[PDB]
Amino acid sequence: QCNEDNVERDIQTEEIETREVWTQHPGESTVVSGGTSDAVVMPK
Amino acid sequence: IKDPARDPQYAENEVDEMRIQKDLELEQYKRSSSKS
Repeated sequence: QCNEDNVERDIQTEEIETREVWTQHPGESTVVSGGTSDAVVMPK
Repeated sequence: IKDPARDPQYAENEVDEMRIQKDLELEQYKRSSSKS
């Protein structure tokens, strides 16, 4: 048999991880956020 | 005897700040909601 072997292969690329993000130039202190300890006040 | 009154003592800014600190720290420790 001339075709002594016929090696099959499967190939799969990986996926790309993406996220949705907000931004806005005019606004509040927290510009954008992804779609109660309050220890933040204590230092002042 | 613990004398929490602290009567034979005086200060104006030290005691005012201490009162402020007491309240702010006590509330902060409650908010931590520790399960301990």
